[PDB]
Amino acid sequence: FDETEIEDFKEAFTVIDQNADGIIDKDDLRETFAAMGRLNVKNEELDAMIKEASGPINFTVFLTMFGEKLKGADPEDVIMGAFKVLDPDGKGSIKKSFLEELLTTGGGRFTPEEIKNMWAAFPPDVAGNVDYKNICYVITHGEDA
Amino acid sequence: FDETEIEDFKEAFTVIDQNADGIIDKDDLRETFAAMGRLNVKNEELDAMIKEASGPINFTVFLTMFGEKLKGADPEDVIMGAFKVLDPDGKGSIKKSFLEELLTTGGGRFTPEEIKNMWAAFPPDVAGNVDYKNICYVITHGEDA
Amino acid sequence: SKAAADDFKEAFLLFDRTGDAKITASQVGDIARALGQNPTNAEINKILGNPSKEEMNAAAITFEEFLPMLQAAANNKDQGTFEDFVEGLRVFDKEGNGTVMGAELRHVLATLGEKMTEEEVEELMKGQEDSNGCINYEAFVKHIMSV
Repeated sequence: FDETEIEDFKEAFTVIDQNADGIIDKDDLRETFAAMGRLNVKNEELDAMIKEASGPINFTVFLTMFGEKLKGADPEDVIMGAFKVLDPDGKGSIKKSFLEELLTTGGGRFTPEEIKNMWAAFPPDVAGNVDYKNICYVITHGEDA
Repeated sequence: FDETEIEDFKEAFTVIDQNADGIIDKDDLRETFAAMGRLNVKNEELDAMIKEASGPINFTVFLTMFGEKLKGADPEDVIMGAFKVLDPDGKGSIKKSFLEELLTTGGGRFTPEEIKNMWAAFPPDVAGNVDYKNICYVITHGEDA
Repeated sequence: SKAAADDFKEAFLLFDRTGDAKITASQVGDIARALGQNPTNAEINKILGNPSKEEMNAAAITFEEFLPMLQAAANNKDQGTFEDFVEGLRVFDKEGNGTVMGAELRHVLATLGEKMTEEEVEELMKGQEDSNGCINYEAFVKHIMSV
């Protein structure tokens, strides 16, 4: 965890903790979702978020919960560092079959089935290994941009 | 020591001296660490901080201890002054090999091995000598931002 | 002689990167220049070889060899006459005003005789040549003899 990433989680903690007392309760979760447009947010969704913690969601409990789910989270500059080492001549997005062979043949984390899931929402270019950069974006901030 | 840097150390001395009597004892160290989230701060860490002084930690003993550890501490504006003289055309971060050659070939403090340690937590850009500015930040205030 | 100038020994401690009080034979040319002596690089080369000293293989030094080599180079400082430096450049460009066109002095200083790198040539013209492309060598040779 770099310090600017921890400051981003402190700002997200303050936007969900609308009572500003330092502990995100279930009313803060529901009022942050209602301010984003969720008028139908069920109480069972709020209870499942609180069921991931053993205590009240203060800043260090929110940081430890996000730490334990993001144990391989990598910032965009280090993902582009590794993709610039995979394309060491610069500019070009690397081939689809080169990333499939190098993921498998180096590591067990790069096994195929997982490579079909990589191509599956990370579209073609991304999946193929040709573009580059959009995948670093969606690994640090999810969903389609 | 510029006067605003001495006022920053006076404010840090007042935040660690929670009894407000002018001398930081071991109870102040432990209660400042517990207010930052350190519930497991051992007494041997507090004793090693007090073992760096010959007397009680008043404001002038804290300033002389920090002076003797920071005998080459440079503010961010003077580090950016020197990096603007290394990049005299402005804007561009300077090359990796140019900073390695100019550190070595001018001074003994710029010898290589030390240059590998500079690249080692000061990442690539920083290490390489291309970016600039993030290294001035972390030299005045440590750890990843 | 001492006049025993002990600051030559203190400057040898600023050029020795290992702190063992020895200076390699490849640094001796530039350190004679930093002590106030301008021997040409062929002269520094000859003297070395003259004494069956090879600058091609690893070298170390001792102060006891560097001191007499600086004292053998110190007699040759009578060759530094500024009349001939300004008259050299006065024969290098027409008309009665001391101006070399930029690229004439840069290509002559890099390729004629003892090769100076174009990085060092740009560092010696920086400030004395403005955007007209004309180097005034009356002030240029004055500032080169100020160091």
